[PDB]
Amino acid sequence: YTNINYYKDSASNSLNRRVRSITLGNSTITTQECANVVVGYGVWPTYLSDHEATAVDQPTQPDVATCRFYTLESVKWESSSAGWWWKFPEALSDMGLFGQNMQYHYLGRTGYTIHVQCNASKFHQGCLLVVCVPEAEMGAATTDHAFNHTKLSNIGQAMEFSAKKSTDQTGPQTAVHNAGMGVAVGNLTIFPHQWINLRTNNSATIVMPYINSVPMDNMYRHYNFTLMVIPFAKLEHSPQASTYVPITVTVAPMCAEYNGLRLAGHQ
Amino acid sequence: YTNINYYKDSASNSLNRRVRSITLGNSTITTQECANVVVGYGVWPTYLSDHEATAVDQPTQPDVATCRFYTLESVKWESSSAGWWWKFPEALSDMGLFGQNMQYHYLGRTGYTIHVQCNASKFHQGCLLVVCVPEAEMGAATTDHAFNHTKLSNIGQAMEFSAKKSTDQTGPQTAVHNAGMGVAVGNLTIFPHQWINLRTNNSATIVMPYINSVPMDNMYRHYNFTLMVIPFAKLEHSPQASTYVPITVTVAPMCAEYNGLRLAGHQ
Amino acid sequence: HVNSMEAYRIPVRPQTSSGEQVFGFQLQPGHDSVLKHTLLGEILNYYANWSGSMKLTFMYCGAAMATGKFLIAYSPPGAGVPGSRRDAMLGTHVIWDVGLQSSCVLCVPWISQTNYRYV
Repeated sequence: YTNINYYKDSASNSLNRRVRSITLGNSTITTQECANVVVGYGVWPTYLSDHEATAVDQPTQPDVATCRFYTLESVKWESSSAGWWWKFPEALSDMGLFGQNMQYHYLGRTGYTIHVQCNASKFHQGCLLVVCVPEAEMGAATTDHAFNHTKLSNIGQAMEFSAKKSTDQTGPQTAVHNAGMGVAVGNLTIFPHQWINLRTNNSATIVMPYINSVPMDNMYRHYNFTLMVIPFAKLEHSPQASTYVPITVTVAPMCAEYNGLRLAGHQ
Repeated sequence: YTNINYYKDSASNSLNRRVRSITLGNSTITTQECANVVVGYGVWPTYLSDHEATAVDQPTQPDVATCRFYTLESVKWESSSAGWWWKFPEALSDMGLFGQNMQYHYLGRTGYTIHVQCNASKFHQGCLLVVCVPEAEMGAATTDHAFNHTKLSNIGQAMEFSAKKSTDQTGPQTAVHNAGMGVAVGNLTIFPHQWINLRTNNSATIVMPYINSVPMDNMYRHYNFTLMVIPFAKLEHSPQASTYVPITVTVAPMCAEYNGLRLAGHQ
Repeated sequence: HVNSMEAYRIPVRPQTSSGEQVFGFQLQPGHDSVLKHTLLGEILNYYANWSGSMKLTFMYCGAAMATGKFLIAYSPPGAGVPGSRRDAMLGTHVIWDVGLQSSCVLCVPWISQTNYRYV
């Protein structure tokens, strides 16, 4: 442990040894019954600082027009239903003045808040897993073959998993127990997640920051994170109960900045 | 002069007896040769205060994306050319993220800066009049007949006057010496104006505030002001000189606010 | 024209309709074959990364009695390339009169997602 340094470089060294609502814009969701709000990796979504921001152009922050609650589509929960995934910000690419700022700006940095809501009765049973996965590079269905950009994510459409495996020639491997990444689906509880147990929970609220290796990135060729809703316990009821149990996703961008103003994309 | 008041109301009373550039956004015009900048009725364009703002929704101020220099089309100055008029904000209704904020917002308040540029040589002669007329209710060509909304102003197209009178059945009276308002065209020097004398001037820069009876108004059914470019001395040169002398208009919104966020207009 | 002095000789002329393009190139110093063999380009080619703002300077070598304006515009990568004066006015631009000044400086700002760009 003499700890002397012969060379001049650092890389030449040795090893180192109820009523709780959210009012975003002109929009209000309601409620959490004083339950819980999962926030990211413990980090609230903030703006860009000056140690960051390699760009020299001045940022565009609308703060009201783009940062309100955008209600996505509604999907149908069945007994033989495997799961769904939405890839962001592709799912918000056409909604309001948020998707309009994306076309005129080269870079873009934003955080989100995800509110997955699915109500039932006391006589329904089931359990969902709502998980937000950053950088989910998915595997193709037919290996050694490239696959299409409209099979990964359409514009705001909920791409769904499958109970069996997928033999498609141009899409991703949608086996739900491999979760599209070749990984065990029980181990997706590292990412910011929350369960929806139909006997006690009724909702899930995740607040994700901007997680990327660069401070600002183009949002038309890079999926920042995907949102996977996978039921682990399947929906079961009596045949006299209400059979249509829908799942609505409501998502809202938080602290959105843009840079590089030019004409409309995205060629 | 006893000055006593018998009644309790106020309305029941008696009578009362070089290098000077402008860098707006990512955009720079150049220059004025230390000449002049005409500003409005002596009033710089500002935001809305709290004595005003009858609306309760929070305003949307983008400040970079919408408030840069937008270069309109180029028109051709000839000898037998009467004039032109652009009606605002209809002329900026399709340009950039300014025309995109108009579709999603009910109200809108903005000021402008108008930079009309037309260069020539020392051997050309002529004089333009660049005037900004608020609330120019124009008269129809065929009287007792209603006239179309695309004859008053197309989207950003330069509607032109005529040397003779107009016998149209669905447009405005475009006699240039009556200036479309039934008024003597020599008396349009009340409105904020600036001459372009081709021997000394080369440009004109007008900065107009928001002039309206209400603090915020819908910008898809009301023309706030029109911009008239009328040559008083006609363009003359030798036949060996350059015959094509164009006129370019460059305009930029200043301190634009919006309220009433809803879906896209304008039905 | 690269075997003569006409390679440095960007031509302008009186037009018939305005808004037309004068020239145009990509902003790839060290790789694009316009600004590759310049003095900035021969120095980046000894390297494999560059970063910072470039400065373009013009000089109108015309008559002393001619007058006109231009629209020199930089556009961020995004999508795609502008094909009109109406399209290349939304990006970074300046307006340069040749009756007032003969030289115009356009500081091309550094907009990127990364800290460096490959040569």
